[PDB]
Formats: sequence, C-alpha cells, structure tokens
Amino acid sequence: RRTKRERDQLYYECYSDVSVHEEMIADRVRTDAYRLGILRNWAALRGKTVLDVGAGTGILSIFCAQAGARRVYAVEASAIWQQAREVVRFNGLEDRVHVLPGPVETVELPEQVDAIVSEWMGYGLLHESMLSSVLHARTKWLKEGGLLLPASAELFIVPISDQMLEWRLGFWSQVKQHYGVDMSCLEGFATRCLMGHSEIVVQGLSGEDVLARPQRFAQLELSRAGLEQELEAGVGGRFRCSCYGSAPMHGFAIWFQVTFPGGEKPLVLSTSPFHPATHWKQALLYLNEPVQVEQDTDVSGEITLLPSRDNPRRLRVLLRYKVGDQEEKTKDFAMED
Amino acid sequence: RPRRTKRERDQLYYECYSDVSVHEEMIADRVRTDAYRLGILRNWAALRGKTVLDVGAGTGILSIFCAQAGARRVYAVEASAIWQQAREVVRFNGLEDRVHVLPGPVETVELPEQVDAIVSEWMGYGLLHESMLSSVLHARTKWLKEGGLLLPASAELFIVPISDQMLEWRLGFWSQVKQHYGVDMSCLEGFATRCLMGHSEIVVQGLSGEDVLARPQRFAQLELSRAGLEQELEAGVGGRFRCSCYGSAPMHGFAIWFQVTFPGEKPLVLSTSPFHPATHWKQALLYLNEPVQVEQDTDVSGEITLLPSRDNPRRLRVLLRYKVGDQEEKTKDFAME
Ligand SMILES: Nc1ncnc2c1ncn2[C@@H]1O[C@H](CSCC[C@H](N)C(=O)O)[C@@H](O)[C@H]1O
Ligand SMILES: Nc1ncnc2c1ncn2[C@@H]1O[C@H](CSCC[C@H](N)C(=O)O)[C@@H](O)[C@H]1O
Ligand SMILES: *CCC(=O)Nc1cccc(-c2c[nH]cc2CN(C)CCN)c1
Repeated sequence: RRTKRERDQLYYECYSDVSVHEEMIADRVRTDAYRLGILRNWAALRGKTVLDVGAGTGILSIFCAQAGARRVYAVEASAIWQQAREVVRFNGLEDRVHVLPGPVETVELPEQVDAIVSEWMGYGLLHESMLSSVLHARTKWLKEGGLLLPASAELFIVPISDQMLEWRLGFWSQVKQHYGVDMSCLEGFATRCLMGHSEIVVQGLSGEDVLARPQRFAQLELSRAGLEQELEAGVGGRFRCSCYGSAPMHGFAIWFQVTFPGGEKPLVLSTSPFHPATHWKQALLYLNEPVQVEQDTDVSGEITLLPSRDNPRRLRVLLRYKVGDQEEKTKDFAMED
Repeated sequence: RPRRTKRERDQLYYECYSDVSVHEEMIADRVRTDAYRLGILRNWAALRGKTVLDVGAGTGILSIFCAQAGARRVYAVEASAIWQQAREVVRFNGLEDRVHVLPGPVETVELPEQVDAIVSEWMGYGLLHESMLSSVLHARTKWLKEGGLLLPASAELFIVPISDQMLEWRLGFWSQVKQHYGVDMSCLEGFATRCLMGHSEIVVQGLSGEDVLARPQRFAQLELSRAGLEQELEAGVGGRFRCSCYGSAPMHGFAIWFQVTFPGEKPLVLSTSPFHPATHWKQALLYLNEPVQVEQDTDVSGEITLLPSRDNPRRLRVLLRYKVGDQEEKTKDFAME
C-alpha cells in the first residue's frame, strides 16, 4: 500500500539516525577515497561552486571547502541536515557551506554550480536508486563542462564458494561429534532455508571465496545521455569465465567501483573482495543449492540490475546462468530488508 | 501498533521457528545445549523407563537426549512447522518407537497418558521475552503427574548497573573524526546519545566483567511448581534492588540476565551472566536517556518489573524506576527490540 511520499518519508527517516552515518564515516576506504578524490581535483574546485547531493552530516561538503571551493550547497532531504548545519557552524564554515534542507529535485540554489559531489552508491551499486537524483541535479544545476565526482561506476560479477555458508551447511553433520545426536539429515533443510530464498544477501567475502576471474558486466559513465532511461529499463549484460578448482559453488557475488577524475591520476574506490573491506561488502546471489565445480568448469550467464516493481528504491537482479553441463537456469532476486 | 489477532500473532511467532537459523544458533550454543544434555543425563534415575513431555521440541534434540537417558516414551510437542524436521531426525536416529513427535500447540495437543517429567527450553531474551513459560506451566498443570520432574525447575533474574565500553566507544566516535579526516564532528556526541540511548528499546548485547559497575543483585526467583505463577507472569514479575558502585565511570544503565536450575548428583545451573561463558541470550540492556557519572560507593537503587506488552503479549516489557546517588528518581518503560 506504500505511496511515493510515504516511501520517501521512510527512506529519509532511515538517514536521520546516527548509526548509518557512523558506519559510513567509520568506513575509511570510502571516506578517504572521497577526501583524496576531492583534494586531487583542487584545480577544478578552487574559487568555484559545488553541489553536494545528499550531504548527510556535511563531511564531503567540508572536504570541498577545504579544497578551496568558494561556496558549497549541501543539500540533504533527511532530518540529518540539522546535524550538517551544526557541523558546518562548528567548523567555522557558515560563510562557505550553505546547508539546504529537502530533496535535491526541488531545492532552489541561487546559481548553477561548477561541480557536483555525491556518495549515492547503495548495496549492489544501485540499491536505494539514488543515482537518478544525482543525474537530475546534474541536468538542472551543473554548468556545461562541470565536474562530477565520482565520474563513473563499473559492476563486476564472479562465481563464489562462500566459506561461511559452507560451515553453516556443514554444521548439521557436525552435531553427532559435538552432542552425540545425528542431524546430518537436516542438511537439505538448511540448504532450502539459506540458499532457496530469492533475496540478495549482503556479506563480505575474501579472495579465497572467489572461484574465477571477475568479469565486468556494466560500465556507467555518469555524463552519458540516456543513462536515466537505461537505469529504468535495467543495466547489465552477459558474462563468462572458467573456474580455478574443486569447490562447492554457491552462486555469484557482485560488486562495484567508482572512479574520480585525476588532477595527478584517477582515484578508484573499490568494493572487491580482493580489496580492503568497505561497508558495502559484496552482494551475493545464491543458487538454490550448491553445485560442485572443478578446474576449468565453464560458468556463463546474464544479469540485469533494475528497480523493483512495487518499490523503485529496492534493487532487483535478474539472473540467467549455466554451470558446466547443467542446463541453463534462472533466478529473480530482490534486496533483503 | 498495527492490529493483529491472537491467532495471527501465534502463527507469525511459530513461523519464525520454522527456519533453520534460530535452531542452528540454539544448538551451536554449547553452554545451553550441554547444560540440558547433562541436566537430563544426571536425572537418569527419574527418567529410566519413564515418560517425558518435551514442550517445544523444535528439531527434537532434547527429546533424543531424554531417550538416551533411558526414557521409555518421549512426546515431542512442537507448534512450528519445524516438527517435520524433528520427525525426520528421530526416524534417522532409529528412535521412532520411543520419541513421538506431535504437531501443534501444547495447549491443545492430546497425549495418550500423563507424564513423569517435562523438559523445555522456553527461555527468551531477558528470560521472559516470547512469553513461552505460560505454555510450559499449562502443560505442567494438564499433563505432569503429581510429584513429576520439571527440567529446569526454577529460574532467577539479576540486575546490575553498567558502563558499556562498546557504547562509550560509539559515543566517542564523533570526537575522533578530526584525527582521521580533519573535520571536527565532536558536536555530534549529543545527537549520538539521543539516538543510541534516548529510545525505549531493550537492547540485547554481550557484555563482560569490564562493563559491570557493582555487585549483581537477584531481583526475582521463579519456582516453576509455585501455585499461581501464571497469574504473577501476567501481572508482572520483579522486585526492588540496590547496590553500591565500585568506582568512577559513566553509567549507561542496567543489564539484566538470568539463570535456570536443573535438579541433580548436585544441581546444574545454566547461567547467562556476563561473568560466565557466553550464550546466545547475551544480556538484556536497559539504557538511561543519557550517561550519569557515578563514583565509588554511589548508591544505585530501584524497582524493575517484567511483564507482557499490551499489544503483543509475547513481547517483553520492562518497567524500571531507579535512583542514582542524589539525582531525583526517574522512570523508563522499555519494550524488546
Ligand atoms: N534526492 C535526494 N535529495 C537530497 N538528499 C538525498 C536524496 N536522496 C538521498 N539523499 C541523502 O543522501 C545521503 C546518502 S549517504 C551519504 C552521506 C554523506 N554525503 C556522506 O558521504 O557521509 C543520505 O543522507 C540521504 O538522506
Ligand atoms: N505453546 C507451544 N506449543 C508447542 N511448541 C511451542 C510453544 N511455544 C513455543 N514452542 C516452540 O518451542 C521451541 C522453543 S526453542 C527450543 C527448541 C528445542 N527444544 C531446543 O532446545 O533446541 C520453538 O521451536 C517453538 O516453536
Ligand atoms: C521465532 C519466534 C521469535 O520471535 N523467537 C525469538 C525472538 C528473539 C530471538 C530468538 C532467538 C534467536 N536465536 C535463538 C533464539 C531462541 N532463543 C532465544 C531460545 C528460545 N528458547 C527467538
């Protein structure tokens, strides 16, 4: 029964709480990437004007002030804007950073800007669907030739064997050795419960969980004309890879990176399991049950990321896949609550 | 609260026990599962050739422990769909003539006879969350023979003031931002305090000795054979407490926890204390709206009541009144997260 005004109310109220901003600012990989991406673009920002789309606690806007921006419009729709105003005033930057309450779509800036900065990425890159707000701002408020930070995003997929899941499935066969009762027969049940659902699971993996070379399946250049329409229809594509070895394959992980223009050279913020952990972790797409793979087992497929039917802020993933000689299968996932 | 009928609430409660994760967590809790295993086997003399009712058999584990103790017949009653898994575990262990899995609530299930003993793991967070105890007492009245065994036989509830070191780290986070990022966010401590302490939810979290500010106090004792215990549960259980603080510390509120006792041999105690080995129950934390500074010998006293919530009688409510030093008496009314 959820309307657009109610959905947006609930979405923004979630960002009014401290925990989510604590988690974001405690993410050093994330927050340093933005700090360093901003400072490397000093030449484009010094004396110039910036729009921070979704300013939160104000931190990115203040990085921009510190890079030399003449003025920063810190726009924020959640009640956290009040915290941002307090932080700006506390750092003595009222004259340089103007906190503006409300959605960026309807906010009134006194001028167009030279640059946009935004941390808009959700789980699986596109959960929350905030990118359309950034693009709306770009069209409405960014000067011709202005700077967009980050400037692009890329999506990757790979087959995985999730070590933690494997222990959880193996648990039931270990009951006998712990307590002298054989519960190995609940393995099928544990599998139905943990793998047989159609939810995207957000969980951090290591490189040892990755079974093949990761494949890029989409590239999003934020300045590309028609990107809004692509997001609505769905982004993605085909992939193919070969497994390294014997492993119980559980499904796929997806992740992203975003890239900032260089000064210097281009800075990449990555959420790969081979790279230092971030609060995004990776987004796991589990098969209904494990499939044993071997060295050189072919894994192919096709994936589309799109907004859900009944909630446009909820990521949906449509997956088609083939593991070795098993027939092609499909699975339709939605982001877990 | 959005209105649900009794039948609907009960259905949602049992459906949550139909999933593997809670049973994995319970069985992985070695402290819990070995307490019952040993509590049952120590009572071999009262169980040899005798009949047992397992109230809320789940995956069937306690019922099988009872059969292993020499029980002649065990009735494994389970209202959640997990009864199907119990039935299969029993068959797989070759115990189908001794352990009989019976589906449905213990309140309406028909046994062929009264029993010599009841075993049940009925304890929720803060002991009484879920309100399962009344079902065990219902089964005692209806099915347990006069002089019959009850496992466990009693429960006790404890309270102590705490300085949560983890919470103190989270509140101090905003003062550490300048060091990492060159942006001063120390002014958000107040906001973080309102968010993390100002709510009225019971927070379930594992503490240790370093978090405890005084000698723990027992505030209630529940003897399961006591007449009219059912009525006490509905009216609320609890009592007054007092203690004296050990040293200087920001007091954040209180922790409560419980233990239950099995008849011996000597008597086995399953404890959920922060000074004892960790369990899945952790402790239940009752935060004040903001920290209060205490000193050595600061008097902390009050009265605490645990009772069903009004809208959901399976949700634990806690009525607390307390006084720290010469601060005025305060009250706070909590509900389980
Ligand atoms: N259309 C919109 N207009 C304004 N703010 C928005 C928005 N959509 C999302 N937001 C806000 O954008 C923020 C994304 S999280 C990023 C917070 C902050 N920039 C930081 O880096 O720490 C949230 O605070 C959310 O409420
Ligand atoms: N009134 C009732 N009748 C039957 N089962 C009940 C019940 N109230 C709760 N239960 C069940 O009691 C169990 C409590 S959890 C304990 C599970 C199992 N005995 C073990 O020790 O691992 C749950 O499976 C729950 O569904
Ligand atoms: C499933 C119904 C329900 O809400 N149960 C509930 C609520 C909170 C936490 C748990 C839980 C989580 N892990 C294990 C358990 C059960 N545990 C508290 C022991 C119960 N006898 C369950």
